[PDB]
Order: sequence, then structure tokens, then C-alpha cells
Amino acid sequence: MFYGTVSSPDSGVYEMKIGSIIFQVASGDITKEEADVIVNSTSNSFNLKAGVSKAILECAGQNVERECSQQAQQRKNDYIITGGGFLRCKNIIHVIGGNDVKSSVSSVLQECEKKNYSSICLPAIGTGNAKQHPDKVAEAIIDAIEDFVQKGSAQSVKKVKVVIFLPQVLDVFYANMKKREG
Ligand SMILES: Nc1ncnc2c1ncn2[C@@H]1O[C@H](COP(=O)(O)OP(=O)(O)OC[C@H]2O[C@H](O)[C@H](O)[C@@H]2O)[C@@H](O)[C@H]1O
Repeated sequence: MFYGTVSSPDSGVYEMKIGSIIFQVASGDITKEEADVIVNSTSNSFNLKAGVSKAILECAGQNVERECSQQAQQRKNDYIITGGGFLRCKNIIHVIGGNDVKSSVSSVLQECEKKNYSSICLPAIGTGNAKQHPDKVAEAIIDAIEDFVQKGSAQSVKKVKVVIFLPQVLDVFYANMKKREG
């Protein structure tokens, strides 16, 4: 009921429509991306600096690092929202890599609608040190978007890009997209 056709606008990039949203997966370094929100995949303390969280915090800068620690105090947070620092985004949403990926992506999508944001970039949450299986992660990310669209919640959000660090993970996402295509 929602899926378009998988196509490729550049080598190593694949996209398909999911309702009104363009869902893209691409190879690369997320810190090179521009989007309204960039998603960080971190630990329960929000001060992880290994893997994608290291790339993100080192590029975002020390003010963002301070923001994370401060917010982590305030509450028993499931995710936190900070400024983008020196990343090319309006906000970073920091989710926990070990947490349910579908829930995490749903939260991200909701927060983006709240801010009338149109673009999101995220990594393959949980597929590194968290050791969540890439196919389960892919399934969860795409499921979250499909559910969002089904519920009629997608109004401002128009583009969701997963930036993926290795071929092995890219191929899994592509397979999961291809399985769903109309
Ligand atoms: N610059 C980058 N851009 C995009 N993706 C990247 C980059 N660098 C790495 N990746 C990919 O980012 C993906 C995620 O790898 P990880 O950064 O380990 O995060 P997690 O979510 O698995 O674990 C985070 C915490 O969650 C749990 O508590 C765990 O115990 C951790 O403490 C991999 O595919 C990387 O190749």
C-alpha cells in the first residue's frame, strides 16, 4: 500500500518512496551530511565516543558534548535532543543503540514533525558495538517509517536517509528495500 520502486541516483545510493517520504540509503560518513536532523546512536549515558558517536561528537564540538551530559542528568531519558554544533543540521537526536530501533525511529519522526522538519539522516542504529543484526535494524527502520506514513503522521517529513558505513550493511538495507517494493 505504500512502497514505490527501488532506484539509484548515484553509485552506492538507493531510494524508494514510502508513501510521500523518499527513503534513501547511502554509503558514507554521516558527518558529511546536511539535514534538518542528524541522528546519533549512543549509549544510555549519552557520552559514548566510539564508532559513529565519536564521529558525530568530534565534529559537532564540545558545546554539544556538554549539552548531552547536562540533559542526561536532568531526566531518565530515552533519547535527547541537542543543537547540531558544527554539524550541518538544526538538531541532533541522540538515541540509544541498544534500544528498540523501531521505537527510536518513531521518536525521531515524531520530533521532526513537531519542528516542521523535512529531512533526516541517521546511521544504521545498533549495528556496531550494540551488535543488533543489520537485517533486524533495517526491518525496524523501514517498519517505523511505514507505520508513520500509515497513521497519516507524515506531513513535514519528506526525506529520510540512512548513511551506512560498510558494503555488508548497505547490501542488507538494499535487500530489505527490494523485498518491500511495489
Ligand atoms: N561516521 C560514520 N557514519 C555513519 N555510520 C558510521 C560512522 N562510523 C561508524 N558508523 C556505523 O554506525 C553503526 C553503528 O555503530 P556504533 O557506532 O558502534 O553504534 P551502536 O548503535 O552499534 O552502539 C552504540 C551503543 O549502543 C549500545 O549500548 C552499544 O553497546 C553501544 O555502546 C555501524 O554500522 C558503524 O559501522
